[PDB]
Amino acid sequence: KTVVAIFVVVVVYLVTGGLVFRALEQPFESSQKNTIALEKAEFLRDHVCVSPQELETLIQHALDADNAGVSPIGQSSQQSSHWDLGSAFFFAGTVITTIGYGNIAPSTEGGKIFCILYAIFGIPLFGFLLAGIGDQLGTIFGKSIARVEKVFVSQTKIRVISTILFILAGCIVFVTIPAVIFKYIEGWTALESIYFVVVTLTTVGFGDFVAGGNAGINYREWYKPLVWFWILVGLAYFAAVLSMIG
Amino acid sequence: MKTVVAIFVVVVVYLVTGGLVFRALEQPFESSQKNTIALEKAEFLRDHVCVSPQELETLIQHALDADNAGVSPIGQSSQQSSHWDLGSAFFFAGTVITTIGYGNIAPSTEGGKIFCILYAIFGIPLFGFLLAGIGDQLGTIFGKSIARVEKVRVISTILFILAGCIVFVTIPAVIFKYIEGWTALESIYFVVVTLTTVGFGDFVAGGNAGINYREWYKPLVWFWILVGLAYFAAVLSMI
Amino acid sequence: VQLVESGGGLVQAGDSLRVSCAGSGFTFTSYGMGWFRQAPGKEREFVASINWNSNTAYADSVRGRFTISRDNAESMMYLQMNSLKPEDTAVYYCAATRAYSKPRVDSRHYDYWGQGTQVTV
Ligand SMILES: [K+]
Ligand SMILES: [K+]
Ligand SMILES: [K+]
Ligand SMILES: [K+]
Repeated sequence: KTVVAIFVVVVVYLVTGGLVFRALEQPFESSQKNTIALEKAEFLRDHVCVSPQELETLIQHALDADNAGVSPIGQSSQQSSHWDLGSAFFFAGTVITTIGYGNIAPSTEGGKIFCILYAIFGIPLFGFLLAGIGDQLGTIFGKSIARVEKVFVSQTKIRVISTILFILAGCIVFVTIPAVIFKYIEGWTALESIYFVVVTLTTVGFGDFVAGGNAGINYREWYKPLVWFWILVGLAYFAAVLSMIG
Repeated sequence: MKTVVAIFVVVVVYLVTGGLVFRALEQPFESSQKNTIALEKAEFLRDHVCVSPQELETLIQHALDADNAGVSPIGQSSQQSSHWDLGSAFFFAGTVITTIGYGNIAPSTEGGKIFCILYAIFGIPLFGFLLAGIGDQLGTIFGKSIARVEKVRVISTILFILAGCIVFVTIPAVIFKYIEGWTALESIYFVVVTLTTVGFGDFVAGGNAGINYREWYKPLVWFWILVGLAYFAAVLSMI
Repeated sequence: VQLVESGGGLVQAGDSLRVSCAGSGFTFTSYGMGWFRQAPGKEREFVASINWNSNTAYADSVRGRFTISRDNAESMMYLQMNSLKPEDTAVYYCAATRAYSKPRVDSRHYDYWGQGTQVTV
């Protein structure tokens, strides 16, 4: 009668969450539905040489390329590759870290077969590195807080302040500072940058905002793998805090 | 300090090696798709003189803006905003706390993004408490089953993993293959991508807007994710 | 650092007029700019917006009539206003955002602003 109580709390949290997300997104979806219907009607009015069926075929052809991983915006020939050494390193890192953006996913049958075996053997391999970093860093943090405890209201209270301090430092070095960097590089708003860092470091990875390629502009080949190194050190910093607490 | 660094090197090598394999598997398809879409855009402008090349890009961007928000720009829908209703927002809420994040439907408003940060920060550890609670109660049942076998150990452990791959991996994939209309590989690919909380979003259960789904189907899939995530957690911990 | 508007005139109802906004002292291609307006006795209202390339976004009151555009080679932005109504007579200010990914619509996100140009219908 303890796990069932937790299950009820979780179901209630999903129903409550569903009610809040519905009220926040229903007016925007209705406005976007009305907007796109008007933009299609006005395009045909402004371009008399385009038939209504020819417009739909163009849209579906652009969506066919977009779903495959190729953005139909701008000159595709001039655009960089989503599967070059740098981008495929970030795709590999995206699989083993269970973030799964889903923006540049495998389309070929061979790519799907290798992706199953890559996640099955790569996710536990990454977990061994993530735990190894967290246990080595938890030892350093354990030694630093034991030195603070030796100097000193409550022995439990002095450990909570240290925990808050570790979270605050991590939220500046791995959350605040990187979000400022993404805001300038990608051209996202301040809200979108924090939203991206939270969605990424929590391994949710929606894919609505992706560190690299979120524009038809040419991104450097060294920028995208460096973002994975931020993901590695960010995921690992919070793992050492939870290992120290436990 | 010469053990974690060795693991780090193995992981980096695994990413470089993985990147080389994925590049060889997907580079010919990406090149073909890039050539295809560039030709379709050039032919549209050749057939429609009255359309400027910039006016074409603006139309594409506008269609993609609606598509990413959840509204398909193909044809016309209605007040059927079934992407953010009580049923779909319940699955989106599940998509967040389980860290799967399909991202087929995501928050667009600023308020929706603010609530999503606080929903994941307080919901992911809440789901983790249920996932650990199920796994510890499940591990006790496993322990009692393996102690009964020992009274009559690696083979038994392998048998308990093979049972999970049939009940939670093989059987569900067969059901999705017929219902959704996916190929045998796509079904296994979906189950692996889902149970490993990767959630790309390329294949979503109950996502094909053209299928008249029965009411008992979509909530049954989320029950499978819940009971499968605990059994799959024991496999990844053993590995 | 500086935004300059030009094209404010007096026009008849149901007629077309185009106003221009030129950027100076900053990298034009890295800033997503847009238009805003303010009629006498009313608060500031959104008009049009564009990203670094060709993604536009308009207010529900001016879609299908107004057209925002940019020519990065000439470091300029244009707003072609068609079939101008007597409800469009306002001071039009052009503003720019360091966040270029999508066409921003909230005035809070726009950093640099213009002096305004009076279009009277
Ligand atoms: K995950
Ligand atoms: K994920
Ligand atoms: K995901
Ligand atoms: K995703």
